[PDB]
Amino acid sequence: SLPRLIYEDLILPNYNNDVDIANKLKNVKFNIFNPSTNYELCLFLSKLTGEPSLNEFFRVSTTPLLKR
Amino acid sequence: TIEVLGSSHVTNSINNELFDPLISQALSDIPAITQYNMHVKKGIPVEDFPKTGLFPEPLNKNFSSNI
Amino acid sequence: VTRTAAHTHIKGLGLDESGVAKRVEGGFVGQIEAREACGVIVDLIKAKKMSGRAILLAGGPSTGKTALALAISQELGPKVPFCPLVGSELYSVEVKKTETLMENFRRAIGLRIKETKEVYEGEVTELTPEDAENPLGGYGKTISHVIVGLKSAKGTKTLRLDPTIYESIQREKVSIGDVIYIEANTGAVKRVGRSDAYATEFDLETEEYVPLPKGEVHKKKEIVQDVTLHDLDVANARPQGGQDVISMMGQLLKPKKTEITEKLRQEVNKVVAKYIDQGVAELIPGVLFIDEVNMLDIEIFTYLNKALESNIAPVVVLASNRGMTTVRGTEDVISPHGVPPDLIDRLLIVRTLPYDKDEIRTIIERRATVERLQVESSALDLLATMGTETSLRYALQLLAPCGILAQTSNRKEIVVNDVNEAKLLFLDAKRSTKILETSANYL
Amino acid sequence: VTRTAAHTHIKGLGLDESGVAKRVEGGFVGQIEAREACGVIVDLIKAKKMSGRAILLAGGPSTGKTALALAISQELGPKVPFCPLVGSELYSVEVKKTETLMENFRRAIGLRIKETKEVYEGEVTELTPEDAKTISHVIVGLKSAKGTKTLRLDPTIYESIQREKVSIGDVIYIEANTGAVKRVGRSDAYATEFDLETEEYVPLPKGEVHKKKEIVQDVTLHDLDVANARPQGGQDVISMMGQLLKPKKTEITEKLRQEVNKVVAKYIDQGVAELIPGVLFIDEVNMLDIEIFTYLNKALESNIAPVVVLASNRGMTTVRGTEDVISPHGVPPDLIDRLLIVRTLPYDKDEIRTIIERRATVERLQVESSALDLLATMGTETSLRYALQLLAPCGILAQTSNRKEIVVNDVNEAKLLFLDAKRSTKILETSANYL
Amino acid sequence: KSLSLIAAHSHITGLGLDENLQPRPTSEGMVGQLQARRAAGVILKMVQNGTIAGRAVLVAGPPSTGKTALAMGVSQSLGKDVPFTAIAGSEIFSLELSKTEALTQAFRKSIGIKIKEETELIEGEVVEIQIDRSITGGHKQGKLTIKTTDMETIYELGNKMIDGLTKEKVLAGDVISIDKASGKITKLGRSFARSRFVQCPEGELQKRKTVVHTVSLHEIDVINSRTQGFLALFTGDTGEIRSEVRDQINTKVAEWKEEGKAEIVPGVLFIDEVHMLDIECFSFINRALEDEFAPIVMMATNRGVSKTRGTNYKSPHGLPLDLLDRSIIITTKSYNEQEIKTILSIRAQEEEVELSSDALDLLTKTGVETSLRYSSNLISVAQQIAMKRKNNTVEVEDVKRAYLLFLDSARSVKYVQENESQYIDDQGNVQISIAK
Amino acid sequence: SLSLIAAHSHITGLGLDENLQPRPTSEGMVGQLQARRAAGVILKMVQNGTIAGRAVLVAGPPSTGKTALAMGVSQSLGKDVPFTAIAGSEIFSLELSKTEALTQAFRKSIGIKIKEETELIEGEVVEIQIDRSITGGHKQGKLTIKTTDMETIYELGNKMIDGLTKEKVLAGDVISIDKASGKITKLGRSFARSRDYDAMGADTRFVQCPEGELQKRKTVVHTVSLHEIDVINSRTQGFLALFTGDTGEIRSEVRDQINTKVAEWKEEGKAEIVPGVLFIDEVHMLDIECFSFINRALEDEFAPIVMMATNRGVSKTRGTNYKSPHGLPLDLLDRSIIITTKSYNEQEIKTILSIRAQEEEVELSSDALDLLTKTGVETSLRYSSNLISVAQQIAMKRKNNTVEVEDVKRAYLLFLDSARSVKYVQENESQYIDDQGNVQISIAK
Ligand SMILES: Nc1ncnc2c1ncn2[C@@H]1O[C@H](COP(=O)(O)OP(=O)(O)O)[C@@H](O)[C@H]1O
Ligand SMILES: Nc1ncnc2c1ncn2[C@@H]1O[C@H](COP(=O)(O)OP(=O)(O)O)[C@@H](O)[C@H]1O
Ligand SMILES: Nc1ncnc2c1ncn2[C@@H]1O[C@H](COP(=O)(O)OP(=O)(O)O)[C@@H](O)[C@H]1O
Ligand SMILES: Nc1ncnc2c1ncn2[C@@H]1O[C@H](COP(=O)(O)OP(=O)(O)O)[C@@H](O)[C@H]1O
Repeated sequence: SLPRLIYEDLILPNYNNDVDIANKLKNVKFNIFNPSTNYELCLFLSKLTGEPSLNEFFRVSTTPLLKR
Repeated sequence: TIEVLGSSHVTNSINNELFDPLISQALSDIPAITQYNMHVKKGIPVEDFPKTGLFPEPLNKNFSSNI
Repeated sequence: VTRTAAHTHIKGLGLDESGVAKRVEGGFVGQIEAREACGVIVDLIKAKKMSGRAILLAGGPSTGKTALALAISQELGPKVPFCPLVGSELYSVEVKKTETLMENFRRAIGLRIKETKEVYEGEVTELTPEDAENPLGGYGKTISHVIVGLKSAKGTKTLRLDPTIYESIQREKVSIGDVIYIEANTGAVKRVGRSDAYATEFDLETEEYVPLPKGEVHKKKEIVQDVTLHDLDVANARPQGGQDVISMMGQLLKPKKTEITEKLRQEVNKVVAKYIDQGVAELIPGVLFIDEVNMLDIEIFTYLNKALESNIAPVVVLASNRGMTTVRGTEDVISPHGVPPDLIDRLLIVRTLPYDKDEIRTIIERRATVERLQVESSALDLLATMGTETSLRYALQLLAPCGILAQTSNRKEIVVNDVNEAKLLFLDAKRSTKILETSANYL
Repeated sequence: VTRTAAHTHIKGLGLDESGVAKRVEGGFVGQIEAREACGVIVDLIKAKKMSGRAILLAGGPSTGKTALALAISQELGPKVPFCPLVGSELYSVEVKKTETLMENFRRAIGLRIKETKEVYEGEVTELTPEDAKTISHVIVGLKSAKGTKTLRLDPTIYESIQREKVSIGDVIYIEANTGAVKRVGRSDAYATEFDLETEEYVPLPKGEVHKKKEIVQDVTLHDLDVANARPQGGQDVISMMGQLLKPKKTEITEKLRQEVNKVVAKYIDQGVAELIPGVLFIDEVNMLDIEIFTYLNKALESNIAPVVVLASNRGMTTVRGTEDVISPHGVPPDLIDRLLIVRTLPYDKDEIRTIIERRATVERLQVESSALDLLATMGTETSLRYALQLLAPCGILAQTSNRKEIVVNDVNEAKLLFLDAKRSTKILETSANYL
Repeated sequence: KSLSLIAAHSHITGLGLDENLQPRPTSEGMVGQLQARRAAGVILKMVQNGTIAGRAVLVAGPPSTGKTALAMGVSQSLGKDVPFTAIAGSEIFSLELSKTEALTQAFRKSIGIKIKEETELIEGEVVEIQIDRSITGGHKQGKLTIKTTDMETIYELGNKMIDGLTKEKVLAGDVISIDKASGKITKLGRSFARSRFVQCPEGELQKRKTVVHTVSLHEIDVINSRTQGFLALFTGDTGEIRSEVRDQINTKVAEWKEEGKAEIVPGVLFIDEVHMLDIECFSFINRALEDEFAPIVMMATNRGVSKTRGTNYKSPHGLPLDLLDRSIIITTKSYNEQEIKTILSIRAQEEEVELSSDALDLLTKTGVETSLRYSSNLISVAQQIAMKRKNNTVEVEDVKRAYLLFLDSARSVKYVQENESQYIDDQGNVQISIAK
Repeated sequence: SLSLIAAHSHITGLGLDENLQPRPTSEGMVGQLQARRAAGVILKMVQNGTIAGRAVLVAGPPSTGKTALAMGVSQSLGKDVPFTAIAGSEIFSLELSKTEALTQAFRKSIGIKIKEETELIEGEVVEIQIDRSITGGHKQGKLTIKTTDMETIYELGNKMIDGLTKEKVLAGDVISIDKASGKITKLGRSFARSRDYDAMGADTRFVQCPEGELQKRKTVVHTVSLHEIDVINSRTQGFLALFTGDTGEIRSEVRDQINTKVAEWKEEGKAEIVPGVLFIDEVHMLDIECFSFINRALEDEFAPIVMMATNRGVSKTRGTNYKSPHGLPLDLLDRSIIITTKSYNEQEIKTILSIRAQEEEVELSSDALDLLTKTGVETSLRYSSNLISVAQQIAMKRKNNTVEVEDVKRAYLLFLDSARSVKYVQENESQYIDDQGNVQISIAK
């Protein structure tokens, strides 16, 4: 049995917490495979691995293993 | 089982995690007549079928269940 | 005919109805006081009231320590759980030794449960699914329901299933003309085999042919199950047997031991106490037997002090053959039998005594007549003198080469010359040490 | 009410604007030179220019090293990161100890990012999508108690809506910048469509549909390091059950840290973020191995290291992991040469009495004067911590006999009931069998 | 509730104390040790007040002198909804966790958060179910008649309530409980109709139920770390939870306490046989005691001036002096013969053993001679010897028979030393042969 | 970049002439003429690139400039040449052998150079019209790309249709397509279409519309070490092991095949070898097994130049029970060349302190500099270097710009060196915890 306060203040987003803001900040805006900010690293890895698309690394790094 | 009294969001999230359709479809298979229905009678091609038949094969028929 | 291995001439303690022990009864010779003490311990276990009572069997080598524990296990019967163990087995590489000790503690408390099952069974007559309106909608399966027609003896039922049950059914590879067995407690489906109402000799996949099941399709039957507490703890720690994704992927990954928390054990205790309160279950405490207890170190002993004081612990039987040795994991602690004094304070020591010439001779007689061998009297006296001179086990283990050397000369009786030949061909520890001392290059 | 735990009478270093120390200020009594040196170190940290400065503060037990470190952390403020640590925590069974040391090094360098929060919430009154089989855009109408407002939406947010099983008449939650969609529940205007229902019913928002707010985010470099180095993969926002493989800690390469450094530098160059270096505090530093002591020399020479504070209470002691290296404070001379040492003196009688009085008056206890003199006389003969720990049993014994002032009878009773280390050792020596 | 056969400390129901914290000579199964019981009562009052955090109490004395019994009495007198964690010293030397991590988990398992919440429940007796199905199955209509002993009503169901009633098959005459918001239906049993068996509910059908929850800090730490599920609380493989997820929990708990949404319930962490910890564990405890979210730690040991583990010197009680500076010590003494007799009488009363007075005097005499625990263990053996002779009470001859059959430490040491050639010594030498 | 003022950040290369003659004070290095000349010889041997597997040991007393010399070599080495700097304690892993960790450190310091030609077409999508044949086997696409200055129309193949129908663009995203190879990327969304959708979305970002020419030509030179190729060719998706370090004991067959193909690519002319330097600071705490592996691993043509630094005397080598010079076994010292550093005099200490004061933007008087030089002669050098930085803050609290003598005296009083600390411990040893754990906490007896 889990109280509603924990689930509504720590996991779900609302107006008084920054779950979604910090989630976006960690996972998109400071991701090192972002092609809008780290195009050189993506080009280097594309030459290394031979991937046809430069968005492949950003999609791979933000996908669960079973789904991949 | 994890229960939270008075919240349908918990029930929806638990049901989505326990019975996720992508992994449940991956470990199962579509019936053949159903496949013929969505391919011929509905025009859906083969390559956008959901992925199926990924469960490992048991050693015998005897090893398939605990009964 | 059968196979004999170092034991199995022992069937029990061989006591009377009042607790006194006959001298030669139950395969035992001598050791009267130890047998009577073990009978008192057996009565204490059968009383089913105490928790965490521990005794210790102390004595020299080849004195009858493990035979008494095996006799205790034979006297208690198969319905009482008995868990044999060696002290070197607690050192695992997957989990800490404390968890292994607690697992073996919980493995020695049994439980008998009268549970009930809901069963749908019969021969499959039809299998038609109904599709969904939007198969590529992302949410929801391809199908919505599956109509299943089951036919049993004097009965016919039609069932409408969700895709969840049908997924397990098609994982069982169920066709039309098979006999199935749906268990409603867990959703498990067993495919029994092809029905015998059709032709038999036109198959290529070594199937079995089953008659139609009697009774109605829907049933309720009672099954008596015998489980332990450790089975419940393991089945709850690593969940399998459900139809969800988590329990399905749990059967495919490699199993591994884990440190079971105290909270899970408390919840399992609560559920088991609720089952007992309804008059369904019944608790059967048992015996945990740790042989060669000197191999343990100080940390397992210190945890054993805590674990004996819990309110669920079984009866523990230990054995050791050290005089006054240092405890492992320490440097200066010298204690009797290699057991620290705080653990010795919680024990009840049962002493075992060495044998004589007559007891050795009749033990050799019993071991010879168990192994289907015929020994002369002079050879028997020679073997008894050999046993008193060197060792009891050396005299016991020389019976089968003597029988082979007698058989290879087309003879049934064992004579003195066979024993002399077996003395020549095979050595013992003292003569080997004598050869080792007078030798050139580290023989 | 209020919880007091061995501290929290310490509020700061008690220094004026000229840097000198008052005798009794901020919960500190005495110790002028160590407080002034820690004030100079606080100014050096606030200057925000150096990297890899290491101070060791040393002295006997119960002299105030940990109090001084906590006073530094209180003087700096909650904006500056501060990572307390014990030297025994660097030994783990998942990674090497150098990895844990570098993780604790990077956990003490922070960032400050200005963000905004934009929220649409209310009751759905219209959900009309249009395609071209790919949906182009979705018009969603939202309603609250202060009015209504219509929106255009992205197809991905439409997929997120369709995941949550949102129909007409539910109350939803939409964040504009992120795109998160949360279904609060069905509105109470549809509460009487059936007598019994699975759906929960919630009232309308009394607020407006559109809400705007400015927030400040605080992250460290280790947070971005562990966000970019997930080995199984990026998990969902909501997952009550964990993954199928357990993810462990890994030896994070230097290339990932370099990429994170250049990304953070680019974002600093645009004025979005601000760099705030912090303090890493390692208490009981004598328990470190010689290998960690060597790796500290390399890690203190980097361009990004924080200010490191160490504490120890040992004399001429062998360094751990060696055999014959006698070194002061248990620290090898290689690391000692890179340090600055601050000494900590013991206390007098009157300083002990004033400390006991302050610890009495934080815990809301009234102590008589003769009881205070007897407690101070007891504290000079056994330890300061013994007299400080005996205040709560004295208060309990005063509360038992219906009194509010601690009298010497209660002090004598508490002295009888609870023993110090010396009397326990005297009992231990003159006894037969294991006490 | 709480199944148990007979424990070694089962006869203790708590500390025997009056309202002025004075110990009775015999109360609640505790005999003697007046100063130690008074000190433990003071410690229990300190825990009950809740304003004092991170105080360490050491219980030291000779073996088999009421040390674990005192902590058992404290844990009984604490009551429910206050966390009590009891671990041994050798339980923290794990393979998948570091020692400081296991100590942190044990420290944070003993601080609780008390949350009260409200919910709406419908619990009654099902009268009749009406479900009609169309041929196409496009819609499901239905009606549910449910009652208590005071009311009677009929409901009209939606689609998903009909689906949730078909699943978990409910017939007429059942007693069920329905949660409206979550849609969970629990079958409480069958009402009193002979045609498990539970009485019919009374009062209103719709009721407000206030549930008080108590969640430890460790559970919130496990849940808030997104890399692990809540199943790690049962499987046990949390695996070195990161440090930065604990400060968020601390700040959130402080915010909830400030807003009045929650309350902090501190508990007691008990470490038995504390001398088996390493020096690194002691150095971690020295700093973990000074935290605001720290419980009251009780440690027990029986050694005296022994070698600290991980070092090469000797220290009193096996603990270093900087840890002993942070502790207040409760000392226990050896037992008199009258207290031994009273304890043995209480233990015989627990095991429903009828003893003669002469048997009790013999047990007291042999308990003074050898040990309290040996005389405690002999009672249940002598009872079975008494049932072998088919009489109820336990006489002197049964105690003498049990004393003859089962040895003690000193007699076993004598028998070993008289015949040490037959045993395996420290050099691995033995003489198995009888002759020569 | 992202950096504060480090311990030796004033050093930018070795101050040598064209004849490898060190100037007395240039490029942040003072004194040590013979060691700087020797390091210049080593630098020339690295830049030649025809000599592989050389071990150089830098030995001296502490605070002499060994890692300062290595920093100068690293700075004067230039860009795009690999310089791996590790400490001796880093090879004791839990999920890697010491041999494997040393192999991964060795192969990180030698790389290959790869150049490629890029013809990027970066712009904003206006309109994509998807047309299919009656049979459906042929797919044509009308692509209307547009930059700020101009706009043209291309015809796309069926593979472009497949690659664009995955991660679909919505007529106003910014994409760039390589003409020669066919790399497809979606940069984000234009800022001109940032106001029409009223909410962002989970996986979108706003980029500026590109200007200038639509088609651009650029060559890119890449430098790839051998360890990257080993990690990549060992698994299905290996770049996660490049960034998380979970390589886990790569086999030898892949290393042999990678060596063979690198040699044949150097033969074909596609790639050329760029060797580098491996620096092992504080080498004295390596096991004897690590020393044996280092002995055997220097005899390969794919080996860098290894530089080691030690400040030990005749100490005990770890893993054994005897003593050796520098803590290294004699067979490794046979396979080595030793550069010796010597302790400084007053003038060099004064110049180093003035350089460090200029680095930290601290103004010193003549008397303060003389007092700091005297203190650095008596005590060590790093004590005076730290005294500079704390005396700056002490003088700043006094509302003064320049550091005077009184600030240096106050910083000397407030902070102790090792000698006064040793004296103060030795005269009051009863209050500190001894080797046996004996201490006297009570102040009266
Ligand atoms: N009283 C007895 N009667 C018959 N056989 C015995 C008796 N005592 C011992 N033995 C035999 O002697 C051997 C003794 O070995 P065991 O009792 O298992 O351990 P230990 O060697 O420590 O005594 C066993 O093989 C057992 O069969
Ligand atoms: N100047 C002071 N004023 C008030 N309290 C002090 C002072 N110095 C030390 N204390 C108290 O003495 C105790 C011991 O100090 P602490 O630094 O925690 O231990 P140690 O000195 O052994 O590291 C602390 O609880 C602290 O509150
Ligand atoms: N004051 C007491 N009252 C009741 N039982 C006691 C008392 N003191 C000791 N005992 C009993 O003595 C036995 C040993 O005491 P215990 O405290 O468990 O061991 P130790 O003192 O070594 O920790 C226990 O079974 C306990 O029930
Ligand atoms: N020749 C030099 N020129 C300038 N600074 C030097 C020189 N030698 C040493 N230093 C300075 O001395 C300090 C410590 O010297 P370091 O290089 O660490 O020697 P070691 O590694 O032998 O201890 C560094 O901050 C460095 O800046």
